[PDB]
Parts: sequence; structure tokens; C-alpha cells
Amino acid sequence: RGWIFGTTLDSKTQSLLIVNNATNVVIKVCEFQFCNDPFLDHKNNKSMESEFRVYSSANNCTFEYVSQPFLMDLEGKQGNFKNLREFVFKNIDGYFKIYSKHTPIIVREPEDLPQGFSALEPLVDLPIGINITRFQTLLALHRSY
Amino acid sequence: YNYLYRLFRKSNLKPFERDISTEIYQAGNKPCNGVAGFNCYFPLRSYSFR
Ligand SMILES: *[C@@H]1O[C@H](CO)[C@@H](O)[C@H](O)[C@H]1NC(C)=O
Ligand SMILES: *[C@@H]1O[C@H](CO)[C@@H](O)[C@H](O)[C@H]1NC(C)=O
Repeated sequence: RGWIFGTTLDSKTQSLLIVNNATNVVIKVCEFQFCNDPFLDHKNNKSMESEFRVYSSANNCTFEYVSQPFLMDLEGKQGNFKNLREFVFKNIDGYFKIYSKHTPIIVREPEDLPQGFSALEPLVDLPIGINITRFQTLLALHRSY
Repeated sequence: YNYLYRLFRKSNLKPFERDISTEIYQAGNKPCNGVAGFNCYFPLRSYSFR
């Protein structure tokens, strides 16, 4: 979880972040000072809700968006099946578009993507006006257990 | 002195895009290091309405 964007990934330029807690997306367009190796905690790190450690400051804020999570996938059914989440991020003329589509997988081999046609339905449109030149992803590591 | 505007920038802007950066613009080859008077200018100059 997490797709922070930025021109140089520091407090002097605005940045994005896509954090799905359990039921929200928390879209935040603000100036953030980022740690060297930001990460999160899968098991809510106990807490309360004290996992967030990506940013250490916020000088200014311009855009906010909270809604249902991008991930409708649920693992509570059973195991033996993995996910095939797909996203395309396109940023033009001061707009940010997100497309998504999920399908189940049968073969346990992760070496190659399965051969099959998939249509990526549009999900959400963003009116923010940031420049993006670098890409960074985030991870959820609660504890070694 | 509450309304500012930008005068010098490296490149043209893309449509419907916003900048807020406040960094010294270098018109000369020599670096400015944030403080200089020759070939280095502060990007923003304020309005003054009377
Ligand atoms: C996760 O963070 C959001 C951000 O406000 C909060 O509303 C929510 O209660 C937190 N917990 C869960 C389980 O979503
Ligand atoms: C960013 O923080 C500085 C702190 O000195 C402040 O002067 C400035 O106004 C802040 N940015 C904006 C857009 O207000």
C-alpha cells in the first residue's frame, strides 16, 4: 500500500501518497519530508493506529480526498488463491487518472503473468496540479513473526 | 504586500498546473547558493497596490 509521487521527494516540493488503512484511501496532496526507507505495518502494528511514519512534516495542504478503499479484494474467504491487482497511472494536463481491475489466479507460479485479455475500467479522476518525475512504492511490515 | 507574482522561471508551465517553489534563479554560470547579487535573482516580486 502506497504510491508516493514527487519531483525530488523532499519537503520543498509537494508529494502524493496512496494509503489504504482498512476502509479509506486518505488522498493527501501536501508538502512532506520523507524518511529514507518509509514503511508501514500490516497488522495495524497493534495501535492506536500508530503505523504512519512516512512523513515527518506538512508545511501546506491544498487537496484532500477520502473515500472507500481502492482494494475491494478480501482474503477472508480462504487461501490457495492469490490476487492479480492491476493499476495504470496516467498524468496529463493537470489531471490524474486511475484504472483498476482484479482477477483471480489459478497457477501458483509467479514467474510470468498469465496470457489473457483484461479491460482496465476507470476508477477515479483527480484534479490536482502536481508535476511527477519519480516513482516510489511502500510496504507493510508490522513485525518479524 | 499580500499579493505576490512570479517573474523568472527556468521553463514554461504546463496547462492547469500550479507551482509554489521559492528558489534562487541562476541566469549566470556561477552558482548562487541561495545568496548572490550578480546573475542571481529572487524568483518572486510582490505587488504594491495604491
Ligand atoms: C484508518 O485511517 C483513517 C484515516 O482517517 C481512519 O478514518 C480510520 O478510522 C482508520 N482505521 C481504519 C480501520 O480504517
Ligand atoms: C512553508 O513554510 C515557511 C516557513 O518559513 C513559510 O514561510 C511558508 O509560508 C510556507 N509555505 C507557504 C506556501 O505558505
